Amino acid sequence: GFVPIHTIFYSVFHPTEGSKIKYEFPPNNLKNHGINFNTFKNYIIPKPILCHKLITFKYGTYRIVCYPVTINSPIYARNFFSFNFVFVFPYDCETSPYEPAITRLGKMFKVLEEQNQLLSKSERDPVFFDFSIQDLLMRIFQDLNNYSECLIPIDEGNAVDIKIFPLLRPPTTCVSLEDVPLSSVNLKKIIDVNWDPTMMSIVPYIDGLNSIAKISKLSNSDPGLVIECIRHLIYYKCVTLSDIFQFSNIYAPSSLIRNFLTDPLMASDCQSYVTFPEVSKISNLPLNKFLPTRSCLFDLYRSLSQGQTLKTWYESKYMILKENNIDIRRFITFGLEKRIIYRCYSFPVMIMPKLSDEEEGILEESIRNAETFDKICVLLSKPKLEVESYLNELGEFKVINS
Amino acid sequence: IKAYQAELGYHESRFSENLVMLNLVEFPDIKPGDLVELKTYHKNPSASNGDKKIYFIAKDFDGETKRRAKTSNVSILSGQLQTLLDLPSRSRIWIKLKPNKFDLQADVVEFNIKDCLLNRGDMWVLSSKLVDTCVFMDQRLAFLDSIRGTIKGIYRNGKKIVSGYIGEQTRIIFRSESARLIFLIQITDEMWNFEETGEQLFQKMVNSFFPKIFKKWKDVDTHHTITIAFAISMDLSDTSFKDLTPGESLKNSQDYFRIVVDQVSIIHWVDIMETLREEFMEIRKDLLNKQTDKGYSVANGRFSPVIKSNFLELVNFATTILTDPFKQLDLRHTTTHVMIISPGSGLFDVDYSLLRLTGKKLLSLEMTMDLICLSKAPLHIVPLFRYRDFENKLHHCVPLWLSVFFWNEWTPRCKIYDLQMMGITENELIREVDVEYLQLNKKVKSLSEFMNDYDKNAFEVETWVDIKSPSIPVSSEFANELLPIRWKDVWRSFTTPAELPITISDFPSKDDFDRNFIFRNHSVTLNTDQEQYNQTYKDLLRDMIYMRLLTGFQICVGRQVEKIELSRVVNKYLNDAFKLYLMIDSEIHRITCSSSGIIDVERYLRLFDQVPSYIPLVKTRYESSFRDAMIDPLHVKRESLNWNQIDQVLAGDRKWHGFRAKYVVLPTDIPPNTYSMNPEEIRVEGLRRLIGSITRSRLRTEKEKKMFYTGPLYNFINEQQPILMLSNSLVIDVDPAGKSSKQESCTVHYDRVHNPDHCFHIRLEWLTTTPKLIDDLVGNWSRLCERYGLKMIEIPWEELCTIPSVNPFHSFVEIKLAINPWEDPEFKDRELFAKSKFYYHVYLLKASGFLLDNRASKFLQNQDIEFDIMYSWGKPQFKYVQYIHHTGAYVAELRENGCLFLAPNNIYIKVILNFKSTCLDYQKLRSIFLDAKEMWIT
Amino acid sequence: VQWSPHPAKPYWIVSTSNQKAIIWNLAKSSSNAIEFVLHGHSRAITDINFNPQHPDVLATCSVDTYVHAWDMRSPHRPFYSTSSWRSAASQVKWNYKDPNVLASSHGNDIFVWDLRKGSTPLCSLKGHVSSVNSIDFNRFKYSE
Repeated sequence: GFVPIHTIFYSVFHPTEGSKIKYEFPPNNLKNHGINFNTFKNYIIPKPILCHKLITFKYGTYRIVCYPVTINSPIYARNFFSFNFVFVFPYDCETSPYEPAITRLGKMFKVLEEQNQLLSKSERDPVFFDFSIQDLLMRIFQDLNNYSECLIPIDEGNAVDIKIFPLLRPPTTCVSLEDVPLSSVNLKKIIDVNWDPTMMSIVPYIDGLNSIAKISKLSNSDPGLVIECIRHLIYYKCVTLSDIFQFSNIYAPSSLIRNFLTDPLMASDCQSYVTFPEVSKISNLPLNKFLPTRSCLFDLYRSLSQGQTLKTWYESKYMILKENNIDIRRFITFGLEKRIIYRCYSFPVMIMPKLSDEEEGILEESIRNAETFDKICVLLSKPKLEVESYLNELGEFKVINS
Repeated sequence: IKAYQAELGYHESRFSENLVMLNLVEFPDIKPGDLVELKTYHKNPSASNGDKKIYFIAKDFDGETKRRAKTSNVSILSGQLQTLLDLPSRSRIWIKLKPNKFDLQADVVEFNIKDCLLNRGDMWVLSSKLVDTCVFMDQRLAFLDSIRGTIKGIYRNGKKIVSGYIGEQTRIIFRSESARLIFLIQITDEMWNFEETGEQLFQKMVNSFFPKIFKKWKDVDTHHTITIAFAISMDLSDTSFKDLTPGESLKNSQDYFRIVVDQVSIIHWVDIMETLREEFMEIRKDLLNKQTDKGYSVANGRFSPVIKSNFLELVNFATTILTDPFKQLDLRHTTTHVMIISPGSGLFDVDYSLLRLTGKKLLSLEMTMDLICLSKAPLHIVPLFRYRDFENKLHHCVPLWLSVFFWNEWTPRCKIYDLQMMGITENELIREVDVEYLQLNKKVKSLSEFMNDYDKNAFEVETWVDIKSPSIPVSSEFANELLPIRWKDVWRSFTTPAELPITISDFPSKDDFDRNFIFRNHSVTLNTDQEQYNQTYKDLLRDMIYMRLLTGFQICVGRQVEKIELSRVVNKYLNDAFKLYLMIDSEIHRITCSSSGIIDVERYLRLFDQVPSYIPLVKTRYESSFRDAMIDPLHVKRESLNWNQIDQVLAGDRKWHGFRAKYVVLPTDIPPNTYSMNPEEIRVEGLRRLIGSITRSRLRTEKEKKMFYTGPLYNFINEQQPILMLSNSLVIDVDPAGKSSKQESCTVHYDRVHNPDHCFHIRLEWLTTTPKLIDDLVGNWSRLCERYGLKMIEIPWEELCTIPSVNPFHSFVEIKLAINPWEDPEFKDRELFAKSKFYYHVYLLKASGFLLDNRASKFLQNQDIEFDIMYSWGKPQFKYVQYIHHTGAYVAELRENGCLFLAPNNIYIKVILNFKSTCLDYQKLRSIFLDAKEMWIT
Repeated sequence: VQWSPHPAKPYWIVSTSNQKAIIWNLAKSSSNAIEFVLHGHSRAITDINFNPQHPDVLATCSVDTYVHAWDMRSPHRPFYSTSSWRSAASQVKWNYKDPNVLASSHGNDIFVWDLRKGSTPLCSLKGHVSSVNSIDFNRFKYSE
């Protein structure tokens, strides 16, 4: 997860012999590994333009992270005081979780040196003017290499409190109204007092089959804040988006359909998932007026095809689901959750009551943006047939089931 | 209007006092006293010097200026304006005349005030002197030749300009860089909560906020007094925070207050940061380690969350110190600004009645609660308050008086603590509720009909402003509406806070004025005793307006006041028509004048019982244990002043007092040049000289301008032996040079009798005088005392035992001496305790350098005579025996049970800790009492 | 990580997972082997030790300056809490003889806690110059 520190050393600019290493843990670690401080001493203590900046550079097989600090005051010799708490890491890692810690350590020591002249007086030599460093470096090194955390008191009111956090990918901006959210965790037990009220309103409506517009209307929420809350929950890797379930939808098998075969516990979960708890009434309705075996579930997963809607697929195979007591919505949801099937979205590209002005405006904007049938149906709060009738009144259109 | 080309010339201040002077002979078309634009331009924007529009007033030359200057058309005084112009001599400029002034009135003229006290009435008088006067940027103005001021911003039509014109409708804003600032750190469970970047929020507070704000204070060279106090709500229940309902406050809680830094100047910022860091590191041991009566300590207690914290209690704790307008005067600082540092995001669960009381209190006093949040800005409108009504109904509201700032590509603006910290183990937050089981309709008999019915329904479905829901946003005009009406005419708030604006452009409507208002009328007239002095109706009227501005009234000018006056000319400054309108949240005052001299004042007067009593636990700077507070923070308030008696005493007395300050002069070292003119003889000579200087400062009419001893007091009373006055009455003139245009009269009481071991008392009783004149008079008296080897120092008027019940932030400690003379048999005597009951305590105070204050005390007496004793300022209402340090930095007080009080003199402001350790040491107190017994025997 | 010395529970493993301690049940399958989780300290648990006399008692120390003593019969809240309030803990160890005395090292200082005396330490060993890393009791002497 987090890279261990290779060598921590505290470099200060002496007014007589220039930049030098004061303390270094492990002792003589840089010279044993062929790292010569005089080669990059002009980067550790650079000009004040480069100071107070997150400096990270590569030296051979090692990456050297530092935050140079320069304080200008007439109390010090040569009218300035410069130091650097320098961290050495290997090159083949990610030093991104450690960079804010080193930056905040440098800023806190800048504050302490500007306040009470801690590091300058810690040298016990009156040539810099007109608590142990080595113990602090040992504690920082071993606490960050053994616990990824530290609480090291350096004074009667000052302590080094560093916690290394992982870096997460930012959420996408592709979330829209027609996407349904799937909560991968039980969100009711995660709710403490620090949650956002909007997110707290969203939580009792993420049931895996409600659209973001439907959740916004149910919770009396603006869709933009719901979009941002779903993005924040995506940022913590707990909600994955999906599609609105309709029988007018077209589902096709994906390339991962063999993972229904090459997995010891996927098919058993399918058996425990897709079946009604009792003999449901849907398993008694005609088409017009033990648990199911894993081979049956696989044969039902194969029989989906492109250009064939779920109504036609379900009316071609309805005795199988009636006899095996299979919920088709749960079947499709499990197929989408295991990424063994995908939905072919419908695109109404161009070459009944009187529709409103704003309704026809947003319909025209959706048509001119080549939006799907799901987004138009969500925006107009209408089924597919009314949208199709209004589009046929407006012009001639073709549907792509991609 | 043609443009008039002209040359340039400079002159010294010894020839003229104006800024820009023209020639009326050379410009006959320009009348004197008219707003005249000045610009060096050739109808082109020549870099930066080509666009220099500077306003001034057309004024003619003088006799010496006309005799000397010949080749210079414009004579401009050298200094700041010459540096701003950046032009050499005899440079070609142009002159344009604007005959209209009301269209060129600047919207905002800023004014920065340093190192001095300026009241709101003094700001009103200064703006009255700034009517029809042109100013430019960074101009060092003056007021009574002692109050400087830098104009750091001029605004007009939403644009910043270098120079502007100040008119009647110019909303001039006075800001102070010498101000009292209060920081309330809201210590909760979220102070140690990590942000998404990886920093605890108190680390942000002590490493990015306070050092940067101190650097910004030093860069502007502000001279503030900071006051930092912790603010803790402790949850005493074992219930989890996930079970708390949104809107309901905590039923079982304990509230703490740890004052870290008292009223301390910001030049000691190193000590301030050290004390803040030490107390924040020690606060966990102080609070979470409770003491059990079984002889050991149990690690118990929990900090409340930010949402359920005691936020309104913190705001009322802040507003405790402004309840009394007639408190002690900070003569070097002006504004009282409160900053609340919180680790939340502007969401607080509050009580409804306490929210109403907090709003009504904050609308009646001069504070701006600037909340700063160390977390990121959330998805809702801030600040957000959630409360439950009487029917358990959740509501959301945004208070007008709270302003939220945030201290700092996609940024995570929603806080999920259990997923950021990974507090829930992966096997125990697995999803339990899944997709539903496709329930039927009980109207469907076919599978195709079920599919059709599923596809048909697949797409179906005045102190606060009430937000309908936090999840829906507000309009732009609504978000523009969120600002307080009493502060409607205003980084800059943090560094240079602003006083209460002199004017308000708001008023109640016609239906609201007749709904919940009652009418009281005054009729106040000049008295013949005060017209012997230079006192007409005008200066008495503006003294009354000075008192109203001191209490917190703002002079209403605008549209609603004009539209409500005509339903029977509005004024802002000071002819015979002086129709002003002054309004606070409690009462509205309409004041009109005439040529007869009668001032008509109409008072339109407009919850505290439906809030439970709340006595928190307060730890001051010098205490070691949490003790019960002496004041209710919720139930103390700004009382409606008895304005009838105020107008009666300004025209010319139980439960009424004005501005007041007690002054103590003390014996100190004698300068070596004084010895070339007994030390007791020269000190009593200096005291007599000070008394003569006070009696030579007596305010005179225009008609006329055409005992020492040693020992206890009762021994001297019975030695020279019904009401015996121990002080004299005198009404002095504060300003003899006539800097101000009004009467500055103050009442002086001085002690008739004096001891070298007894403190000498000077009293100053003033109502409407300018405090800077009082301050320089006190400085002159202090210089006169220091020339003769004394030291005049400023001291609280109220007793030391009363300070916690007035000012909760002040330091105050309980002193329990280790060696009790009445209990320990090592020092016990009936005759000694009969002759002197507090002999050992008096000797302990005297050995540490504490002079005695209350000479008329009945706890150190031997006999009683002269039944009634009274000072000239009233009866001595003293409960204990007060003691003053010889340096005057600290105040002591001796009770009847031998326990001491001890508190510093923060108004004037190592030895305090030395005396606290001496009182709490067996060896030192035993040695002092042994020395006392040795002196008693020998 | 620490094996439970109870002979009747040879399937228990206590391991630190940042701020929470995870008790593993090896009789359970490898997919779900976690039995219960101790939700105590806010920062990372530093060391864990079992009482040798009573193997159902566990003491945890952490970076957030807290030492919590747990009972495996009721593994929901600790029955004993104490703190040093200044320095992060490094180890916690039990006394082999006296079954209610435990010591913790917090930086340069070593504090010995009595389980019946609350958060007040029995003694504070303060003879070390640098930071104390490890602490250990004597199995034979009561007070070494």
